[PDB]
Amino acid sequence: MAGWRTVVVNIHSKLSYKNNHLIFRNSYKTEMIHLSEIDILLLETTDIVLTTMLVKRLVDENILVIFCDDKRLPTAFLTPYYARHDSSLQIARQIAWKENVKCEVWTAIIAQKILNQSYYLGECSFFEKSQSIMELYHGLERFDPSNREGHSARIYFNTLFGNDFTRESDNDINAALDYGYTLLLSMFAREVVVCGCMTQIGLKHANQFNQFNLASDIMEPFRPIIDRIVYQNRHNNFVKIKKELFSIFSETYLYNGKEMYLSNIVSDYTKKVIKALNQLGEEIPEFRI
Amino acid sequence: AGWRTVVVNIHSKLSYKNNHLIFRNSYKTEMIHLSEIDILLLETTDIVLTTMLVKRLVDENILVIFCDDKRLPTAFLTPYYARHDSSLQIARQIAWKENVKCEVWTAIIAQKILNQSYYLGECSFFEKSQSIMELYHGLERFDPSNREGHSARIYFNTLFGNDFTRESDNDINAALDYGYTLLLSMFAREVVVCGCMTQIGLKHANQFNQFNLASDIMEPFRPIIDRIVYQNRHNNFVKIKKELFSIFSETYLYNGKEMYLSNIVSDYTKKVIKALNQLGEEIPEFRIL
Amino acid sequence: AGWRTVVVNIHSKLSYKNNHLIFRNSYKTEMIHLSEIDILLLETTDIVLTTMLVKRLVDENILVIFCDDKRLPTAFLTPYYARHDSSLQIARQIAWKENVKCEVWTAIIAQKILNQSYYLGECSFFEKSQSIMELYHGLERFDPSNREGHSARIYFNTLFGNDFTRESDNDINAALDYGYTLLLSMFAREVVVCGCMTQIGLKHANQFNQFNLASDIMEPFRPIIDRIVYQNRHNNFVKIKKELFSIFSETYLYNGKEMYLSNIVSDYTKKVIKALNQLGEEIPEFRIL
Amino acid sequence: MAGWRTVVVNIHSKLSYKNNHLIFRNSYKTEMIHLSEIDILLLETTDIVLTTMLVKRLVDENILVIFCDDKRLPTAFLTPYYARHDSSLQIARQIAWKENVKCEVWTAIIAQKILNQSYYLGECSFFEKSQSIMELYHGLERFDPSNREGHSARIYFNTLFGNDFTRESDNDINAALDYGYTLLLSMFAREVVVCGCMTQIGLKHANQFNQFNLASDIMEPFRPIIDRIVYQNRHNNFVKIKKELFSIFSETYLYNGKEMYLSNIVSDYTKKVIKALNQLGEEIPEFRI
Amino acid sequence: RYMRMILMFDMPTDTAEERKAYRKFRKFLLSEGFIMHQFSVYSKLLLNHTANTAMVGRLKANNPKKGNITILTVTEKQFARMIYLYGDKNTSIANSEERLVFLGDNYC
Amino acid sequence: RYMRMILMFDMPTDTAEERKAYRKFRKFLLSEGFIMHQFSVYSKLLLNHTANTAMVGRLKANNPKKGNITILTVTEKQFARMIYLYGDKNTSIANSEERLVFLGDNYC
DNA sequence: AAACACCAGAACGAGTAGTAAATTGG
DNA sequence: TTTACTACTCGTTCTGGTGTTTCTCG
DNA sequence: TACGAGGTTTTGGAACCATTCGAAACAACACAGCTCTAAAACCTCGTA
DNA sequence: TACGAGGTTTTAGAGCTGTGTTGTTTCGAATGGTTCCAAAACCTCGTA
Ligand SMILES: [Mg+2]
Ligand SMILES: [Mg+2]
Repeated sequence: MAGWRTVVVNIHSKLSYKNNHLIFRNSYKTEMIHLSEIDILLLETTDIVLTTMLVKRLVDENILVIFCDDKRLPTAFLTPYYARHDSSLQIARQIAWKENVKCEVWTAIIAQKILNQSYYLGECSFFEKSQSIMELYHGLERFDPSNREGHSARIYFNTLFGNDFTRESDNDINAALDYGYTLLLSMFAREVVVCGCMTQIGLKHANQFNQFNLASDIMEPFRPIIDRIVYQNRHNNFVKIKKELFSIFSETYLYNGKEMYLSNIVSDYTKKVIKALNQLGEEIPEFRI
Repeated sequence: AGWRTVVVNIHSKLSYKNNHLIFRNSYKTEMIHLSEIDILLLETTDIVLTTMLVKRLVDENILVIFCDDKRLPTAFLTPYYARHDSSLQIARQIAWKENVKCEVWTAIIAQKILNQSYYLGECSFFEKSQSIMELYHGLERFDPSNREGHSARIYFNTLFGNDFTRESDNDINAALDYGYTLLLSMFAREVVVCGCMTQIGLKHANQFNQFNLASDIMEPFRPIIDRIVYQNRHNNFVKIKKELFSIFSETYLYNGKEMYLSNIVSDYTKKVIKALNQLGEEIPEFRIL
Repeated sequence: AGWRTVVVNIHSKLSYKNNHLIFRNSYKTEMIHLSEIDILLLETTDIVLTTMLVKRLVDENILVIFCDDKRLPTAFLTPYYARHDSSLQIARQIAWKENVKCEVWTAIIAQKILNQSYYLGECSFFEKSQSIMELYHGLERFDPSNREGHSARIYFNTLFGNDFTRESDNDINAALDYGYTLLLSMFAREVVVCGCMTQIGLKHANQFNQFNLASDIMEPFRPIIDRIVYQNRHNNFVKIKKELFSIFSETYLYNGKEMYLSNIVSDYTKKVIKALNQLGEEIPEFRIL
Repeated sequence: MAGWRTVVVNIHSKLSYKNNHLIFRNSYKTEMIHLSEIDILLLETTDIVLTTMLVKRLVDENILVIFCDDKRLPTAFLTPYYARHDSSLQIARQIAWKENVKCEVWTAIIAQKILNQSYYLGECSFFEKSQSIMELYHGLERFDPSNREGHSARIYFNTLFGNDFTRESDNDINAALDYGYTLLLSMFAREVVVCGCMTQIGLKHANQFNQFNLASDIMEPFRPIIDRIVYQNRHNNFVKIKKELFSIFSETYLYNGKEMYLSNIVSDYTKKVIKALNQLGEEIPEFRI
Repeated sequence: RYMRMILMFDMPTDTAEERKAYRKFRKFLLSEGFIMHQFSVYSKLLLNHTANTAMVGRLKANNPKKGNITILTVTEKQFARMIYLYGDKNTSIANSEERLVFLGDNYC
Repeated sequence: RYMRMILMFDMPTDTAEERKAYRKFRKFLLSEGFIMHQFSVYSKLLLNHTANTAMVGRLKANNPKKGNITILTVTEKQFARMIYLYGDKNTSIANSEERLVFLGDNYC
């Protein structure tokens, strides 16, 4: 059937089938993966050339393949007519999520985000603003009716980029922030569709025109990662900040007491959040910068 | 989102360039504008695709149907994000009332039974048509008496002989199986384009084959395939498939209009979805007369 | 031998190139294909011609009408050799029987008188039309009683007042003079194209103004000019000439057909000549009705 | 009115009007001719540029202008609507030519032709053939019923160019003879239309498709002029014989006991022949080589 | 009614024979009364379908037998519906179908 | 019924801006689905008059504003009457209007 | 794998310019 | 005054080749 | 007091689409023809 | 004899022409609509 490995194709390559093996024929090096060890095949880049023979065999081995677009966002997935992957059942669970468990997990996630913002503000030696954000963290409630997240993200931005700063503006700092946030949103959406759950049903976000509500809800704690990189290179043009922003892929961060790459952190975080929402367990992930 | 149905049978490579489906066989190179293509059907298991073409195909809501080694459909791409306000449509679908769902399912199953009765009437088989019409009146909400099954049984026994059954492995039964998975693909694509989900359907209390809503809406349209399979009962499978491919080129009378099957499917799906989610529409009528 | 009537009013140079009438004014250069041109009319006495263009114009049987200083026609080119078997036609014309000539002249003068009577009838001047019709019956072979003159007298006195006469120098009389020398040119051209000669005509025993045959055949067609001059009796000479130029663009009912004046003239001339030379045709009928 | 000079324009020139003068503005030299001394203006070449002002004035002064085509053959002539040249009356006379006078003049002309052929044959030292042609000349009768002209012509041609020579052949001698005969025919047709008479009514020739019957009838005696030049350069290609044939324009011949250019001889001969046919006089011209 | 006839051609210019054929074909097209709509595109005004049949017969008689040459016949009403994104319409009488043509003062 | 749309353009190439305009216009024409009937002549297949109106609107929006560019819309029946003096008709499906298209075996 | 920019670099398409020639039955 | 021929010479047209870059809310 | 951090509906317009329908247009076919040139007869009757 | 000079009619297609006509296309105007997105409009309330 479907095994354990999730195979992500992010570079130019030709994928072919051979004697129950998937041939990852990348330009740099060629690899072969047995089709029984593959559970999800995620084709995130658009540089990939694949064969119909591979598609047929991956369907027969009950593997889920997910195609993403130029923006590295999930855009389609292959659905067999008869035999289905396990992740499909996840959709049913997403349709039945109790209000209280969503409340609790969203509150924990936004508490992590506020604590992360306070930690970074303290790191940039703005101890008074960090203490103010910490107090607003103590002001948190279920589903944040008092909008502590909004005032925290106002003190955060006015402290980092000056009181004249405003997200609606069209300066280079705002463009860099938007680009890094897009990077994180793409990562979290790709890891959400990998888990089989949808991005259009979120814990708190309910925007009609937003199709990544769950992705945003889960990526909220990770925004300070982008914010720190943007602030560290504030006095630069957008291209330099983008070149520095691409370092989040090849950097390491501390998660679960281990030094992990940020993509693995995002994947494991998403899986644990979905596990907590499924009511299988009540453990909520904790990411702190 | 076009008119051309494109069927590929030969070993080749499919690529993308300037909104075109670049088909480059070793003999010929042949370009098709993406706006024209409506269904792409890859029967041969030797076609070499590229991921950018897949992204661009799902961007234009082009149906892509992959096929097995025996040239039968095995999977098809459905996009994660086909409607801008997809989140709102999914949220409204989750809140579908059971009463409205039952009423609309009763209406569409009555449409199916009535179309079967009319086809038996025009088939010069007058007697069984009256029995199906009588069975239609006995049908009630959610069909407690399984009158839909009785109508299908008499329909099949009258068209293909009393010995014929749906579960038999005879050739014309494989023809109906091929036809129904060609209609189901278009209906699934249209219900996804409507922003809804195929998993949650009107009947079976969300017990999903992942195509519950599409298979429920398809019911009045199955006589279209049944007629083509019936009148070619003598021919072999390849000839029956060739004749089945004529649903993409034949005009049918729907709502006082002579529309092709793609437009009829689209408009019917949209009107059914609007009758369900908002309760602000009338149930459509498709007649095989 | 075409449809376009070309009128030149400005100082310019007319030349020939590749079957085209090269019109090169100091402002504009303008080319007309010789096949399209039917009548070429040079009113201005400043046009500079060339002999090659003259040869090519007479080759295509294009009417060329030169004009005096007062913009009135003064001469026109007629070709020596317009028909291949011109010698045979001239020899047959020389042998025209006096009986056939008298009969055909009686027929055409009856046509003229009848057209005058019909025009007075449609002009809401009912009484004089009956008198002309009565004068028509009194007409006999060669018109001994000069009934043609009496009909013309009542026609002119009824249309333009009793004081009006053909020999007067009033403006609308100059208008008729201009009109009749525009039909006479076309009829002379057509009788030359028929291989015949204009000098030897039906009446006056060959006492020729060099346009005897053309003026004889023109008789039924003079009401065409008389109508246009009559209904514009108020306007000045230039406006009446502008309206007269509409005979080249107006369709007239001839032999149950809506033909332009050029085709009617050609058909009438050819049929009259065939009724004369060979006695193997019927006299044509042109009706102003 | 119209004077005496006939002005022939055979070279490139621009003809303009100025203070009752025609301005022959040839490239080599410019001349001015008073409009009262001009009776006929013959524009034989197609290199001439003329003005509408000249056309108007030439019409007012009652001058006849005759346009010729590329082949230097009369193709058109300007006919005023009202005032006519004297030459027009000639047409009437041509229509009434008695049979006997035409018989006599044609017999004299063909006698001159036969005598000229005999004279040239004697000049080429073929005395026996010359005597045979002279005897056939004695065999002449009215309108040549015994076809002495044909037998004399065959003796002439078989003596000059060998017995194998035939007119229908496509050798260079035949082409040169045809070209020189065309030159003489053009000359005689131009001089016939100058006299006002038509070329389509001949003394003996009655060919329907021939439009220069009278021109041929008059040019018959002058054929030995072309024949002698062709025979003198028999052993040459066609271009050399044409270059030698162009010498007939700039050569001199004895006519009326004077050394005259051949164009003047042709003009005077044509005028005297038409005078003899008009029954004004009975003198017949005599041209002998 | 008045017909209009659009001829579009691509002709090779590699060989001297091909250039001769192109030159002769252009001479023939201009002599028969084709107005240059654009480069390599010509138009002819025909009075009726009889003229169209005669003209296509003449073209087949004078076919250069080189390159890609195509003909499209459209009604004058259809030709008048042509949309001009840029450039100026050719206003010469050769394009017009007016029977009575004035060069100079139109007396109006 | 199916419409066909012929675009004919002559564009200046003297200046670099003009070559920019030509290149961008050709890119746009190819992206919108115009088949090269001939050099400088393109054709597009439209399902109906609504598509024709939308396409002329798009062209006016993307008008290069250089040279002489004209459009003629003719019915598919009218386009099928085109006479080919020489050359070969383009047999690609893009030119044809068949709804059901087979690349390979047509099962017939 | 695809778009977007830049150039070359051959193929088409006309316009201009210089030269030579211009009556092929009766 | 035309035609017929021959270059030449610019404009017009498209294709191939060479880099450079490729996530800008929530 | 205002701004705007965190957000959510609401609402125009913009661009796109497929089928009808009623009157007007159009496309070959069918007519009456027309002109024009070459290729065949035919004549007479000498000279091979 | 036969050919063939001087000629004349006969045909025979070849190319050309304009208008009616009958059924069948064709053209926009109309009729329902469909997504998609960017600009508003609203909430809370904490720091300037
Ligand atoms: Mg071209
Ligand atoms: Mg062009």
